Amino acid sequence: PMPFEEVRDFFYDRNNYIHDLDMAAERMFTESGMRTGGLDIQLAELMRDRFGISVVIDDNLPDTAKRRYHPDTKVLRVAHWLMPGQRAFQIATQLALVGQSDLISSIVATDDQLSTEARGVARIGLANYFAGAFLLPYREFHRAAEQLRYDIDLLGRRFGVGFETVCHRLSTLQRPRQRGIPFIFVRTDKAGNISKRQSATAFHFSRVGGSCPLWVVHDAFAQPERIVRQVAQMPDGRSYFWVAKTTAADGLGYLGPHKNFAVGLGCDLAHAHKLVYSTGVVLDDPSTEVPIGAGCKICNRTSCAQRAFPYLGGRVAVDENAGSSLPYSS
Amino acid sequence: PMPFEEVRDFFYDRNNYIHDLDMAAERMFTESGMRTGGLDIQLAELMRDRFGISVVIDDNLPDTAKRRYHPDTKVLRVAHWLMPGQRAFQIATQLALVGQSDLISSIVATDDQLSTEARGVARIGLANYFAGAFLLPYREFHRAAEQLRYDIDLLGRRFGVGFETVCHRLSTLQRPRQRGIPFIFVRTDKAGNISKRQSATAFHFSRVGGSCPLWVVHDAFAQPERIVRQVAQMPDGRSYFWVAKTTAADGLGYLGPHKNFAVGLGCDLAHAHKLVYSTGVVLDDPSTEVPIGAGCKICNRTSCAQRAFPYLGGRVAVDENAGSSLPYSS
Amino acid sequence: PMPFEEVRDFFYDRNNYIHDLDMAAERMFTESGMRTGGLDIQLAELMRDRFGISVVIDDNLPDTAKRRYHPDTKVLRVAHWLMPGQRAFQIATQLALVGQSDLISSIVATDDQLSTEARGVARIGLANYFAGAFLLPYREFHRAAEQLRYDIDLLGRRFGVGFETVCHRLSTLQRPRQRGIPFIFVRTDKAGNISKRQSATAFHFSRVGGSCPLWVVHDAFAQPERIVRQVAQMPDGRSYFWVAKTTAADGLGYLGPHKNFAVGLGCDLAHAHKLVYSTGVVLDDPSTEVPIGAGCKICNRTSCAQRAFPYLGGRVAVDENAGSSLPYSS
Amino acid sequence: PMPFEEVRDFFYDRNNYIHDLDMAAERMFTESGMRTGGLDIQLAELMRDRFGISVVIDDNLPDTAKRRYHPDTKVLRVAHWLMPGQRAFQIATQLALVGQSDLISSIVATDDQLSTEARGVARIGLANYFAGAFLLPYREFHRAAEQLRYDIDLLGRRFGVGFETVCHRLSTLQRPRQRGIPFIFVRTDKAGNISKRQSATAFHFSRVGGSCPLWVVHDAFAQPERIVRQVAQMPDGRSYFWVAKTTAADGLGYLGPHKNFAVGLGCDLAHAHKLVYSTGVVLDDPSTEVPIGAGCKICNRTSCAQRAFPYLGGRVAVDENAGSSLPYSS
Ligand SMILES: CC(C)(COP(=O)(O)OP(=O)(O)OC[C@H]1O[C@@H](n2cnc3c(N)ncnc32)[C@H](O)[C@@H]1OP(=O)(O)O)[C@@H](O)C(=O)NCCC(=O)NCCS
Ligand SMILES: CC(C)(COP(=O)(O)OP(=O)(O)OC[C@H]1O[C@@H](n2cnc3c(N)ncnc32)[C@H](O)[C@@H]1OP(=O)(O)O)[C@@H](O)C(=O)NCCC(=O)NCCS
Ligand SMILES: CC(C)(COP(=O)(O)OP(=O)(O)OC[C@H]1O[C@@H](n2cnc3c(N)ncnc32)[C@H](O)[C@@H]1OP(=O)(O)O)[C@@H](O)C(=O)NCCC(=O)NCCS
Ligand SMILES: CC(C)(COP(=O)(O)OP(=O)(O)OC[C@H]1O[C@@H](n2cnc3c(N)ncnc32)[C@H](O)[C@@H]1OP(=O)(O)O)[C@@H](O)C(=O)NCCC(=O)NCCS
Ligand code: SF4
Ligand code: SF4
Ligand code: SF4
Ligand code: SF4
Repeated sequence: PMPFEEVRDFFYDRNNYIHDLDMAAERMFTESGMRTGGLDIQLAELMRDRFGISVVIDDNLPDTAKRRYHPDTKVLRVAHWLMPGQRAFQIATQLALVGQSDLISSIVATDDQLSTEARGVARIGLANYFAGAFLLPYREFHRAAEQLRYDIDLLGRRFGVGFETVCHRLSTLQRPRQRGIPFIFVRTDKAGNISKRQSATAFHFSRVGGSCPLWVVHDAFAQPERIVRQVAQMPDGRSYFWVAKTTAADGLGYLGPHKNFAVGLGCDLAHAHKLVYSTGVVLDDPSTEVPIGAGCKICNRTSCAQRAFPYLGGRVAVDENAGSSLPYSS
Repeated sequence: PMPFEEVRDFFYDRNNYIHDLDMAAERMFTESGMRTGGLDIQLAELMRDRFGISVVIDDNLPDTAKRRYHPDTKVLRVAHWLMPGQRAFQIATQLALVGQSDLISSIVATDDQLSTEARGVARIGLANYFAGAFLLPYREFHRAAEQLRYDIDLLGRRFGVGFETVCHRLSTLQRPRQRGIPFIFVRTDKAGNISKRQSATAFHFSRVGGSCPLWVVHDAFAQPERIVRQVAQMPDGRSYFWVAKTTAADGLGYLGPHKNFAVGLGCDLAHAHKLVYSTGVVLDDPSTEVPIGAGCKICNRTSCAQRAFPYLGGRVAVDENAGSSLPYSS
Repeated sequence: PMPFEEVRDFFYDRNNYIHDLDMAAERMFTESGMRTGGLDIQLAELMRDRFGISVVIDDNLPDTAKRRYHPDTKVLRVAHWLMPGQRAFQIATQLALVGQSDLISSIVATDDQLSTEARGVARIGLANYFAGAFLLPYREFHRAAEQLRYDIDLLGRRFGVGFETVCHRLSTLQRPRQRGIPFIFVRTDKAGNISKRQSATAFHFSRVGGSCPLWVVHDAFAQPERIVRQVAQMPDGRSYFWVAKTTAADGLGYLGPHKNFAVGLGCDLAHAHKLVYSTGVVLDDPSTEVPIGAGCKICNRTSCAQRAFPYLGGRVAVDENAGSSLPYSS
Repeated sequence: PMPFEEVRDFFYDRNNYIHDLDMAAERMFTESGMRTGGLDIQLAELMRDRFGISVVIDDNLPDTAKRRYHPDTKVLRVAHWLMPGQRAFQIATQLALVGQSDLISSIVATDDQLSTEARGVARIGLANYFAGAFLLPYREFHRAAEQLRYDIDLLGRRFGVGFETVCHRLSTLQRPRQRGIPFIFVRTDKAGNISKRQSATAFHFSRVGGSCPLWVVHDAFAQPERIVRQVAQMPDGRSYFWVAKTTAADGLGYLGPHKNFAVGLGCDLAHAHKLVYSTGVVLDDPSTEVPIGAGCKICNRTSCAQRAFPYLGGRVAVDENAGSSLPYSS
């Protein structure tokens, strides 16, 4: 495998929850006297007071640089065009890399099979995890997620972060005795590439698969920047609730290159009733569930009109005397 | 490879043009006294007069059946819900299978490496090719495509066929001395699955690739039943004009299984000026071309903000002291 | 008022149901031996046999002409680009105008206040009503609408007509002892112009109003050619179920002028459970209903964040010391 | 007229530029030592140093309150969920109302026909104008708009403001000797309600009209958070370039009330070549211009297939012997 797949599996093997790192972030948040709201300024003062790091807002960085840290003089420059929550994320990432280096190193050490480059990629993944666990302190964030019935927009509003950051954190609430809904988080683009997979436990799309066009995550770009929802049934009978939305943040100019992603959060149908997104939806009727697969070549459904490729198991008859609206049927 | 890939390659190796079969379709159209306009009605009586086949419009066929042929009674049943052009397509498909069986077998014989199942799939593909070349007689269709400046909707209106059928036929106009624009034809779904590839000549997506989310074909579902267009530049500098549109032919009920596809037609930029779809677009300015790829793992571009995966030829730079809006950058 | 408003009110006063005309269409359908399926051909033979009218499919008419009738030689020319159901509609319209002229004249005579031009416009409206009542014979169409739970696509498939034609006919099922769901039918464009209003009984948007942006009919263009649905609550507490879909049929060329409309069907919430479109929706929860109005200037809702104009009744305070996300609040 | 129309006309009569107020904002920005970048922080301390006003970021304000000012304690509370540029806008609005009160009163006095309520609405409009001219200092903003070729996203990024705010300021650059492109600015919703009109000079939609569904501004909701563009020709031959985009600023919860607007900027075609949005479009070909109107009842075009209502100057032709794809044709 490749290094990003190695690190995806590194997080999947740990149920997408790193107890030592999460508790470290929360403990530092509390001991520093942090308060939710305007964390970028408080994080600047924590960098200065605890690490001698001077944080400066720089509009002189290249267009694509979100931050740069100069370790010779200990100066952290943060992009002016980042919103406060993004600035705080950048600062907390660097905070993990300079202030939690040994804890990150030992956590990486717990997987001896990781390749040389996968270890650095995992270091960056764990720094991102720390930044998420610092911006969204575990007990407070879990506590608000339950009060708000998992409304991602309201969570982002209360904590001053975006949709993708909230979904990231929601997929990590696997602390023993204070678990949230077990989620699978995915990020896709317009061509169906899934560039992020994180899961609390085993799901169909945790590691591979996900190229079924009836899956609602791919429909997010058809209805941009509005939450889509679906009650999906996999070919093995297991049922899931999926919500997805496009994240499209540029301001790189009309001519510039644009980045467009969709973020999806899925869970077992049995949890759907605790989500605000199930409002108005009937969840006790298996006939209203949408039948999806994992990708046409690994999907054994026999009567799918959307089917793009034949199922690789077994083969269908070819009939010169029949025409059908079900491709590769028999 | 699998059999549908074998037949995709069978047609690709022949420049998507089967001269003997195409000329057979045109000669039969002319000798039978056919006329564009109501071809379904004329095809029914040509079946009766020439092959003793009785064509019946059956509203008792199963919901998913487009046709069924009973060779014992020589009875062809066609679905009532097919529009006239689709009925004509079904009848001409059966006409190829019963009246051009030996020439189709002889054409198949020219590829000795075809597997046993690939031969049946190729028989059905060649019957479809014949039906297309019969509904859209080569010389008449070519002259209409040039007169209409390749307006696909206007061609469908003149010949009483749909969008996908016109694009199919347009990608086959490789008869020596009467060439149309050389096209690559693709059919995709919302998850990026490309279920059809047909090519007049060598193109980047003739056989594999096409999972770039900046390619306009994947943007077709965001703007349904609207033609989208793009001037694309591949990483090797070669430039192309792409037109695409969703086809949604259903009415299987609100609850029923739904069919959603997008069809794309691509050509060299040098031909774009004879397309009606080039109206209003500047074609002589390489800075206005959109830079796309074939798929992130096989794309070597250095500064793509949309990038989903690291390029396999490259290596993963990791910088703990920098944050960037360019994922997996060089 | 203007003539189209005069005729809209002419139909509204009659509960959108013309008993004499509807029974005439159904009686002629039965006495002529018509059968659902391929009505265009049977209507051609009925024109010839009963009225001496020769029906011909003409590709020589101007682009915009659907039909033309030459009364000196009794020849009806029908556009080749019309699908069979549209051809049948055209033929039945002319059939009403030549074969039901006196019945139409007396029905018009029952409204003495109609202006001179409104009488001709009403003649055309009643001919259209006859064509709808002939293509969709009352007892058979009502009988299928109940069996199919009002699935508009399935009704169109069975009767070979489009979405707008089915919705038209569904809004007319007010025959005593065999009434369908009482519907209001509207047609809008992208700018909110409502160009058709028909209602079985009194509804909020029967004659005026309908410019509320939270009403789902205006959202149809955001999700083109897919059915949208909404449980709406008017400011007076009454609740309604709304379904809408875009109808976009051109083939007038990429450069040509395009016609894009959305068609909406609404009913009281108490009927929603008989629609297939209520599947998966909770209808016994007044908290999940969306609060809409009739247009901001005639809407008295006090806490609408979407509000575009102040409500004309009373006035709100202007406060220099407050900023609010509720425009024109107080 | 009503008071919001009175104030729309107050600004329209002044070419959407208030010279004394604009120069006051710029002079105060310069004399205070302000710098673009973190204006919310600098505005808080300018309030404290110059007016004794204590600015507080209050997460205890009601959900819908952007600000509240207590003049007894001179305490300005600003909503925590406002991004920095919006916070700066709120503070500068209050700054206009407390620190430029007499000049605003004097500017209002120049329109003696303003009703008593229109004067308060004009006071708030002028405070908003001051806030815009303070956040976006005239000469600096004008030079940046010219350097960036009017790229609205890039201007928002440089100045830390949103799309609507930039378009607002762009429509005000009518200072003699330093003119920007003369623009008309509109804000619409999904139902076609135009809730804002601001104009540098006389335009067709400066005061009324704008309900043409072929106008690209109404197409913005079909392509959400994507800039749409159009070369439009009014029925009198005059041609315009239009850019539009939806603004969706919410996160009031999945169930909460939602805000959806589209903002459009229009100018003479002769200026289109200095816009970045003109990249790739041919502007010297009047056949490629789209023919639009001001609203169907006030539009005299003869062959519009989209037409919703009969033109009021015309008369209704009715032909019982013809069917046409042109509703209400001449
Ligand atoms: C996959 C990756 C390359 C994508 O890069 P990118 O597309 O440039 O985007 P980023 O993930 O850096 O940031 C985008 C959003 O994700 C959010 N995010 C990323 N990791 C997060 C985490 N662990 N917790 C919370 N939020 C997180 C950021 O806050 C950001 O929100 P914003 O856009 O509103 O500012 C990048 O996330 C990465 O390097 N991750 C670490 C390696 C890893 O875990 N790989 C496994 C892949 S499954
Ligand atoms: C690939 C395949 C299974 C797809 O099946 P499907 O999804 O049921 O769709 P079909 O292709 O049968 O029909 C869809 C449209 O394509 C059109 N079409 C298909 N082949 C055509 C041809 N050779 N010429 C013109 N039109 C054609 C049909 O007319 C139809 O138009 P319509 O929707 O208005 O009725 C089927 O086309 C097939 O078996 N093709 C032959 C095998 C082959 O060539 N495989 C390699 C393809 S990569
Ligand atoms: C309003 C009007 C001018 C619109 O014209 P148009 O936009 O050219 O469209 P048409 O209504 O002629 O036809 C469009 C669809 O409506 C359908 N339709 C129209 N009247 C119908 C009726 N009474 N029953 C069933 N279907 C009907 C047609 O079948 C057609 O379906 P199709 O597009 O798939 O072929 C036209 O309907 C008319 O003249 N109506 C009669 C006058 C009237 O009743 N005015 C009151 C206005 S509320
Ligand atoms: C019309 C009105 C009620 C709309 O209220 P609203 O829908 O709550 O929206 P607001 O205009 O208050 O704010 C929305 C955006 O417009 C921007 N805006 C408003 N006036 C502006 C100005 N003069 N310059 C720059 N930006 C301005 C705000 O900054 C805000 O940007 P944001 O969304 O990123 O925060 C309100 O703008 C108003 O009272 N205006 C003054 C009265 C007036 O001029 N009326 C005639 C208009 S036709
Ligand atoms: S066969 Fe149908 S259900 Fe299975 S993956 Fe393909 S589209 Fe999805
Ligand atoms: S790296 Fe960028 S250009 Fe290349 S395939 Fe991926 S998205 Fe397309
Ligand atoms: S005030 Fe709100 S609910 Fe009322 S019509 Fe306007 S947008 Fe609709
Ligand atoms: S008649 Fe046509 S061009 Fe004129 S306003 Fe109506 S839709 Fe627009």
